[PDB]
Amino acid sequence: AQSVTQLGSHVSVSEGALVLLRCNYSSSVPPYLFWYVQYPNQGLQLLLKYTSAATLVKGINGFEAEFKKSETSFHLTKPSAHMSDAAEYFCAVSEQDDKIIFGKGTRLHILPNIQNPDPAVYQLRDSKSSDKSVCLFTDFDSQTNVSQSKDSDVYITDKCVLDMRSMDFKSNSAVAWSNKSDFACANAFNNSIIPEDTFFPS
Amino acid sequence: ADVTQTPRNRITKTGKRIMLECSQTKGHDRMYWYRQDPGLGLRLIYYSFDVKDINKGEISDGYSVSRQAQAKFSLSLESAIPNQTALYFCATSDESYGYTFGSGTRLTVVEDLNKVSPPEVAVFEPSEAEISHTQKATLVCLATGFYPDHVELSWWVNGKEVHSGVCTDPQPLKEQPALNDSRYSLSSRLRVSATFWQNPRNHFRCQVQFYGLSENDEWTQDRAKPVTQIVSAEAWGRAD
Repeated sequence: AQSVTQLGSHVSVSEGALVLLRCNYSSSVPPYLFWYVQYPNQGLQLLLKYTSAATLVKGINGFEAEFKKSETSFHLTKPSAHMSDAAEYFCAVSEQDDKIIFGKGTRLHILPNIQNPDPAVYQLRDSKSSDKSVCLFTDFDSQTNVSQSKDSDVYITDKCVLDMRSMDFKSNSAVAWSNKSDFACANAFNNSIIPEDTFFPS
Repeated sequence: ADVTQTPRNRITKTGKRIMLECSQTKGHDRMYWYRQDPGLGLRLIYYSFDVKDINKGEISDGYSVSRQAQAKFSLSLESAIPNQTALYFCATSDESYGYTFGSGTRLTVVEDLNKVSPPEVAVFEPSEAEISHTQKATLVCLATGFYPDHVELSWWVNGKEVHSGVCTDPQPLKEQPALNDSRYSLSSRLRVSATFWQNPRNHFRCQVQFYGLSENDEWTQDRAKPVTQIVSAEAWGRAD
């Protein structure tokens, strides 16, 4: 009815740990409630819904949600976070007997389990270079975050996690680049707090 | 194959009339148009319970709709403006909240078509030091100088699309953040074993599908007409 609330546009969970995404509603009479998932550049897929039957509702992939009227909640849970769970999740509610209204969405970020981090900054060269390169900061654990550049001619991306399925191996990276004659990979990430043991090859 | 919407991707200029079309085969009374924006979820624009019947949703200003048939529900931007840039979804419902969504329309409204520009794409080969230190090898693709922000980047190894070992930035960055019509840049990584990179028979391609002008559009500049197109860059493996 009136509304549905999801707080935190972006949330984290450790790989392997319990997934819990919160949703609350405002409706005097219990509504129907829905959780949808969306992968990048894809559409909406229904995970599960409460339709006044069982209060404990089970969905695809180990997802479940309990409808709790006295705390007006319908939190989505899954036993263990897998890397493939990285997506945007939306809770939604019936309204005015004629529609579904959607929450704002929360994007779930899964922090890979890195037992042996190996932080490094590497320089990479253009495959058909006229003397062009970028810098790759990689193999740091999720206690590191990458800050935006303070130099308007140096570009720095957000950290991104890849999962090399071939070796069951996940890693974080960010990329920096510049046209500047003065630019060096040693200095590229100087506005970020990097591990003290970051590898800087010759 | 119940609910279909057209078009899938569209770039338009400010001021043009645009029509998005939703069709269904089940003949459900209830049809809906929603838009999706980052951080806001799906917001209802308009909805209809019969050919005789139209109802405003929470964000109806700048839109109109028509229920021309049990099967069809059209959404019109009367005079498109840049803040109508969004992903749009039509839906049907049965009488018990069983929704079926269409697969979406990505619409970009640009003020000035003269600023449209395809990406330049480059692949940067793995570092020798990475290879020695880790026995893995990360390629980086950079797509730069493109406008508007309406692209899809994918990786192709020996002619087959790959998803494993890939991470692409979720949003491009602005090359000139102070500018309203800044060009964009996007990066992506593909990581493979050093063994696989070191095989000179292996072929790696980064592909950017760019959405731009159509053949109908006028173009008065000397530079290439910035039509929808694919721009790639490639590298072969190497054992030095």
